[PDB]
Amino acid sequence: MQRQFTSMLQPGVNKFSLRMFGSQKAVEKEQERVKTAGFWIIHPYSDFRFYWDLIMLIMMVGNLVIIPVGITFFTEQTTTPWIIFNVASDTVCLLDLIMNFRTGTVNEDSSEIILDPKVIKMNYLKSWFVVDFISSIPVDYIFLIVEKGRALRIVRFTKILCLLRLLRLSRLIRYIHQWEEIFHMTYDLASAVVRIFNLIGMMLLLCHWDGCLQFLVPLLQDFPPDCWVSLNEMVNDSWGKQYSYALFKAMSHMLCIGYGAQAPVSMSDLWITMLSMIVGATCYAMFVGHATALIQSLDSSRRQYQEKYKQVEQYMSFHKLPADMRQKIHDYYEHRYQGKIFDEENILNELNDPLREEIVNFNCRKLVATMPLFANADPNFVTAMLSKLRFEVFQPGDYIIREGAVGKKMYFIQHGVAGVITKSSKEMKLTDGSYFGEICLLTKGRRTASVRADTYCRLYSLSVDNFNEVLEEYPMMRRAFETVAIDRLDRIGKKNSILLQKFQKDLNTGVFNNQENEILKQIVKHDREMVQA
Amino acid sequence: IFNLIGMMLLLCHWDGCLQFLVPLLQDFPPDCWVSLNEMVNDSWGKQYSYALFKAMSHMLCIGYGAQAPVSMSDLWITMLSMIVGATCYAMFVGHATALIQSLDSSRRQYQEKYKQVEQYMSFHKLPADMRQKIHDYYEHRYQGKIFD
Amino acid sequence: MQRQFTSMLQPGVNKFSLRMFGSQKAVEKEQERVKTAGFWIIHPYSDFRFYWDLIMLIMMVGNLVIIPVGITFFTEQTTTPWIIFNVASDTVCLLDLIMNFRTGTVNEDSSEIILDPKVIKMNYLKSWFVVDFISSIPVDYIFLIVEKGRALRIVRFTKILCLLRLLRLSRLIRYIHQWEEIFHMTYDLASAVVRIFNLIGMMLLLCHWDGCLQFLVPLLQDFPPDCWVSLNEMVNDSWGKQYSYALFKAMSHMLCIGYGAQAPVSMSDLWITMLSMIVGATCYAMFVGHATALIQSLDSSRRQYQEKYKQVEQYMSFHKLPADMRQKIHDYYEHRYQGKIFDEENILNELNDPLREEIVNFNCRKLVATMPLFANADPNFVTAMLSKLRFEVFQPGDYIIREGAVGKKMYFIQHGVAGVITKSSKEMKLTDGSYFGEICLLTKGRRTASVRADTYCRLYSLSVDNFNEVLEEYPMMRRAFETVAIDRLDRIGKKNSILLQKFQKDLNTGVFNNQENEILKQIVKHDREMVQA
Ligand SMILES: Nc1ncnc2c1ncn2[C@@H]1O[C@@H]2COP(=O)(O)O[C@H]2[C@H]1O
Ligand SMILES: Nc1ncnc2c1ncn2[C@@H]1O[C@@H]2COP(=O)(O)O[C@H]2[C@H]1O
Repeated sequence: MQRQFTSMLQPGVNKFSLRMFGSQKAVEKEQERVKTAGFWIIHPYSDFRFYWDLIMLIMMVGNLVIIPVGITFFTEQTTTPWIIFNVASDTVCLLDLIMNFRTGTVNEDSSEIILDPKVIKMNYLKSWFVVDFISSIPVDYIFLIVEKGRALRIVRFTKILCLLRLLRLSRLIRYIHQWEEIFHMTYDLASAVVRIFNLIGMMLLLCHWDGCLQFLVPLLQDFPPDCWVSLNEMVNDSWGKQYSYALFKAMSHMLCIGYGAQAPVSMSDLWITMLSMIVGATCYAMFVGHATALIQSLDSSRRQYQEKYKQVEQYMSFHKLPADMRQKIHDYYEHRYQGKIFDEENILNELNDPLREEIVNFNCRKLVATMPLFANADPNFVTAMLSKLRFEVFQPGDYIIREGAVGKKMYFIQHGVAGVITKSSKEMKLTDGSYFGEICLLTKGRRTASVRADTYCRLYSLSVDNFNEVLEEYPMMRRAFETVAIDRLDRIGKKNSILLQKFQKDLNTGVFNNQENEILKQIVKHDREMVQA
Repeated sequence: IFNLIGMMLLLCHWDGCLQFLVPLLQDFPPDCWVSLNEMVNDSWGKQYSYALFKAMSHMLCIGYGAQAPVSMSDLWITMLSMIVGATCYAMFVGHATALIQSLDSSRRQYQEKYKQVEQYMSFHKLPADMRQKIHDYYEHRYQGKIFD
Repeated sequence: MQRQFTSMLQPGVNKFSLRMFGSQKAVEKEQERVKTAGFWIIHPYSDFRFYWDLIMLIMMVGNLVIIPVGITFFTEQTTTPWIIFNVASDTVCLLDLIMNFRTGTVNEDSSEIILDPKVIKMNYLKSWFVVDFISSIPVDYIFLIVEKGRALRIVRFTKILCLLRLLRLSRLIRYIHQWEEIFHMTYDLASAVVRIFNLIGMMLLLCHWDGCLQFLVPLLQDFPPDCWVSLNEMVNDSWGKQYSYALFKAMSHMLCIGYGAQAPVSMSDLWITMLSMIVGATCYAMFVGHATALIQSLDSSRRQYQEKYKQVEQYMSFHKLPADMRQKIHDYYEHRYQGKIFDEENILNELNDPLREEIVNFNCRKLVATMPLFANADPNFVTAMLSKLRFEVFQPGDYIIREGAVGKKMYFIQHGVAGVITKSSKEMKLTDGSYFGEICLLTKGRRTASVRADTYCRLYSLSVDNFNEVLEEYPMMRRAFETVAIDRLDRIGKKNSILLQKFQKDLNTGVFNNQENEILKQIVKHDREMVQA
């Protein structure tokens, strides 16, 4: 029995323990720390704590609802089921009070308190012991026994002292908050939804309590003729009708609907009504605030994008761009972001190297599969090349490369078809997967031919600095780039002596040409087949 | 919000005093609410309680006292009280909304960050397992806290 | 018939398909994928889906409004038009239920489900089939036929079962949400407006339903004497008056106005009233939240600028600047941003190279047209020079260049007139288009003369690093800059030997002076004419 009880009395390896502690090792360290101190000391995150708190929440929810009804609307409620229920709740509350002295505390400094006699007992005694004690002992039964050891005074005192059990709302709120924060940090719960559900539960409880009180106050006054119960002539009505009307009055005060049958007449009725109105107005204002917060949190993703585009529109209005230019900017913004807010330069920075590598490899899977030069070399080179590419979107008809300008980047086409146009040759179509801009980076010269975006082109651009940095690590890939750059230059206008000298020097050198020649031939054939489309 | 609560209590008290001062200065005309409710000779406690009840009912948008105003002075005093109470309650709702928004800013900012991350993942159309891995890493690295 | 039906049953090339898929090619790929699977399988984005959903929305809007009125306020509503309307709605709902088994699904993982027998049917059956089925079959007519195969019970059961058709609200909400998100991602709709219109429609529908229910409940109870209908003596009134009063009571409960004629008396009336109050209070809180969100989203552009300027004021207060300095800061902020929030360094970064080039060329069109050195050279150089300029604003009387200091940037005047002041010569006015600061960057020395801002000067500054980077690519422009720098230095104080040696070396060299001399002469003449103002 001791082993099974202890195994559940200490924290167990699960989702929440894995997110709390570093790993399994820290979980076992915490288990050993819990097992070391005291005979039985309950960890706040243990399964026994969870089940005991679930039982306590169920009991308090069932008690805070039934006690006021059984006290107010029921006369001479000292029947066997009532004493049985009261005694059961009393003993469960006493057991909870006892177990609270061996449960530890979660300090706000991210620490767990385990030491029993010096900090556990000495902190619960000076924080919540009096509230958890005067709401746990049967004060009404103690007073009845004392007096028994003219009955209107006794009945009134018993009914008044039975309201001390309503202080269990403190324990209910504490347990609800603790386990809701635990579930919040375990699951992906929304803060606004949890808070609005807490407020809805509190509003229902307060409305029920106000409904009970608006009849308890006339009941304690022996139903004066000025009270609403006597005016409506429902003194002898059934408990269901009385409770329904009292709850109706309380909820009408809460939701700002008005009064019951008429305006209050007696002073006690006036003050009870005004207190109920204050409580209900405060609760409804809090509910409106929570609803506003929830509605604002629901559409944050779209609202942020709308704010970004409104800032863009403000910039365009400041610079006084024409209508067609503004339409082009809108089209590009709506084709590039597609109505979504994010920033890759920071999202990818928040991730680690393996996750970023996996995401980039998944993004360019078709580019790797289609590229003749990719998928046929060292995959470390492949991931190094892919980790430096930048996503770009070019609208149809946009000159993405202009001849005569200096070369600073090349592009790998992922989506769409581009067109290479030269002043001395017909345009050649480049489909998906193909790439351009190699010769400008290789020869460090000007662009040879222009490139047009025939359709909406989604391209991956590689800067010259990153290209040289990744290519100085891998020269076989540089020779593979040259073996097709020379071919393309000879196809357009030759004048490729800068790369031709290096290629001839490599051919004359004793390099591993047995596989290099085959790789170059395959790459050239695939590139010319792709460009022949 | 505490300043506004104090101001609301003070204004409700002043309105309660005024709704009886105005009939008092008019020597309790028969059309006034005091004469209609027959509380002219009542004790000061009952009169103050009923006047404060009327003022607070106007403030919190609950309705009127015994009945709708009849005299013109009663009508205009009631309408001024309704205007003041409605303005005060709108300000109170605004302050409550601001307080509730400021209470959960730390969690809301993290939720916004993770929703932006999810939007990025949806834009790039990552598979389910990759999205689960990203979620696990984000929840094991930041532990639900926003900072940089 | 098959060709025309299929051409509209698959997605068509339009605005929304262009924003969904990459381009026309992906649209045709999706069309082929849809045409491949199944005999007839409806794509969610097809025109047939849109028109069928429009018909369904019209029918459900016309049905959820008329069914409660025809059930509650009309006695013995089994006339030919009613059966015709019910049968038409029934068959349209059954056709919609049948077509929902061949419509696919838009997965949250940005995917389209097309496979008919394994995932389309097996997902709609376990998600919404029971709700879409018990709200589609005529349960009331089936029960009537079964019973026909003491009439108060039959009438009550028929009226109760006729409320199962109100579950079409689920289909209405689903279709509205789907097509509103489609229009949101198609057009530039505002999220707050769409959400508040959805909530307004829901509030109207719920108010209408509550108005119908507050009379249906007394009707089912055969108008007890405690009901509000009997108390108001409107049992025999016309249907218009009864509906008007019931809707008035429901809307008064919804908008927190109060009750009808008086407070409820019967228990059923009390509970119906309390449920209506709860629903109306929740709806009004949601409406207040939506209104707050809409109002906050309406003035975001101005609010962000106000927040920025309040942060600036907080910084000034922290540093305890004098009143005149704070006024100067305010004047500069209000003359530079003009009350608009944006950040060019990020807005231009979110754009591509062609769009940025077009925007910059439009911004400096007058500068290009007016500059003698611009508009007469390679336009690649022109755009390279323009892409590196930075916008600056100088208030009148501000010393923008101080003599003796090191040179780090030059300025191109776009708006306003500046004044070159020297300790040994009178001030010379520089109008729009003219530029200064060349000699400090060219000779790498100190400034020769000071420059003052006579009016509000809007200038474009070019850093020394960017200037040298763009000028090492184009030397003819460097010689053109020198040919006027030497002239200006000789005009002020000569001592231009650093550039004079290079100019003499170029003149002695065999450079293409035939056009260079003419260009230099024209540039010098235009510059001196501009400076002679
Ligand atoms: N005949 C061709 N087939 C395919 N691509 C080409 C051809 N000619 C040139 N290109 C590419 O088009 C690019 C245009 O600019 P670059 O001169 O920088 O580099 C060029 C090559 O990458
Ligand atoms: N006579 C002049 N006419 C027009 N501009 C001048 C004249 N003298 C000097 N400048 C410009 O004024 C600038 C002041 O600072 P810098 O010496 O850097 O470079 C100077 C020239 O660009």
